Amino acid sequence: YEHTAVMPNKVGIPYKALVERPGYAPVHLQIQLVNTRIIPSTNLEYITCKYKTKVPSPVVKCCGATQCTSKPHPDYQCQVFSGVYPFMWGGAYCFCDTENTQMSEAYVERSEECSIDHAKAYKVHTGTVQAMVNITYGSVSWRSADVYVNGETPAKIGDAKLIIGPLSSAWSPFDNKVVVYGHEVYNYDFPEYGTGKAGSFGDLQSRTSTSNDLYANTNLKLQRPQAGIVHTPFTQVPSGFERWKKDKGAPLNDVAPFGCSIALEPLRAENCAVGSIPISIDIPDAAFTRISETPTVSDLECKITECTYAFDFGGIATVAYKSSKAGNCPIHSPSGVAVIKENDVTLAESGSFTFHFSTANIHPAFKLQVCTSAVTCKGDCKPPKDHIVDYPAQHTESFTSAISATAWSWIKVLVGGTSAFIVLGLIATAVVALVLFFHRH
Amino acid sequence: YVNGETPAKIGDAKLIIGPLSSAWSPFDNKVVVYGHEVYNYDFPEYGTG
Amino acid sequence: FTVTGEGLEYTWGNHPPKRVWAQESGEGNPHGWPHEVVVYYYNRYPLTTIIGLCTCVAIIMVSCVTSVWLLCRTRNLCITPYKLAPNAQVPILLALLCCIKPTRA
Repeated sequence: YEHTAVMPNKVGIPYKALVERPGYAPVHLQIQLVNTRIIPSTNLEYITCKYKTKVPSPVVKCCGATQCTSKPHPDYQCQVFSGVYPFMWGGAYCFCDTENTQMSEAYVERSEECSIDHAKAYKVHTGTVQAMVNITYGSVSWRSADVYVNGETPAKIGDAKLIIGPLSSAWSPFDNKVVVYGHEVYNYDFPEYGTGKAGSFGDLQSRTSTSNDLYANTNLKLQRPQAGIVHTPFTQVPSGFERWKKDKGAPLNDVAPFGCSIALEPLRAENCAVGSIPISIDIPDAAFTRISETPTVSDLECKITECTYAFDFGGIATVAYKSSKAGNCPIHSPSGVAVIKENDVTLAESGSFTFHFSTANIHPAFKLQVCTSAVTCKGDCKPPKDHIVDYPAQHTESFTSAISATAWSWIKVLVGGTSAFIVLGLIATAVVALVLFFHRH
Repeated sequence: YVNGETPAKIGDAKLIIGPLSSAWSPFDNKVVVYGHEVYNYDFPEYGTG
Repeated sequence: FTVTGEGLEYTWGNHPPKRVWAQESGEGNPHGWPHEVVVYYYNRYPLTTIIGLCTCVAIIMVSCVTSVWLLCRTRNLCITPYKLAPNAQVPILLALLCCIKPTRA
């Protein structure tokens, strides 16, 4: 048998339903989610890290000139200094006074730390959504396996067959371009591998962590070695990646709405709460017993003992019944006024049973069906003492969940009396018109 | 690279090829690649057949 | 930090995150006098019950000045076919019941 419905996109809140095969006893059904992961499709563009500029040994011609060509290196620099006359240990290095030449070339490359901490640049696209469901039905225990949230694919669990419907919202916390540095994820824009302004984010752009070609502009410039000392000095702007790690705001796993915890190894967005998920479950035909082998109850009267507003199961009710035989049959409230803590009861011949429920109304007007027989329950509820709890609400608050009986009496008085005060006015002009018409003849 | 940002050095010049005026692509959302020819085909999506 | 019924989470230092939700306690009492009813709904809704309070007195003011533009017009048609000719005997139903001005002469 196939049962279709719509479940909401909440994780810890179970969905309870009562399937009704004709000619057979009803079977309780319980679907619960564990995970909900949105997995966008990403492709790496470039990584970035702190640079490390190496300087080769300069050549010191004693008297002459040595020019350099152009080398295929990122941010390569050449500048020839004339007339240096350097000193080393053990006397002066050169002889030809006031006519000398120093090479002093410099070159920018990736640091050794770039294999460990590096920000990875991605663009995302819409990909797969998958979840993890928990299923029980009848007398079968809990079974769980991860499904795919597309209408087309079925995933069997136990002996059933579940088709989790598509999500009704295409919302995703990720932007078009993201930066994944270390543990956290940032919503950011890139200089698109061509540009980089030497001090913000893209002063070193490498397409792969082991790539050979490298882009780097760090405003490298060489300076004159002074006072006859053999060294190659240079001034350049500091690293933009080192600056970005100071001046970055909050990561996406602290800003994302709906409580989406962001994971990393497939770059997921776990456990969001938006929209609703349709369902369809193929219950096996061997789980349905014949209706004649079940108790038939009658003369049900339900009185709600104590009720309250609270997020947990704060309502207690008792049902007095009378049954033909002793057995088990599930209970379920089809309305949204209350949810039921219990799933089934053990019956006898003309006894009683009690159950726990949670609601948001002052006056609950729900009904529940036990042993394919229904009974209505009414009552009153009290405000709870607790101000803040640490668990989500089991129920769903509606638009008219706050209006009491006394507040609706003032709604009807303020509407009924003032509308009828115009009806008295409108019937007054239709009477004196009739009186003045009868004065005409 | 055809985007208005990345520059390329062709000899001693520097060319920045701008973005295309149309975002038209011949491929559909789902394609099938058999041999050396592509097809604009839909999918049974791994659960159906 | 203001916590609503949707929830709020906070991380302090290197501690794991903690989530808290706000219940619907309130301060007032809905089953009582009209000053007690409004106070309870003002704390629960501080954004909707100040509009519906102004709307309900806007409709009442409109409906009151609509009716007295029609009750006084009707009473102005009681007097104009009787006060013109004072010799006509005014019936006893129109003196007090149907319209307010009583008999004389």
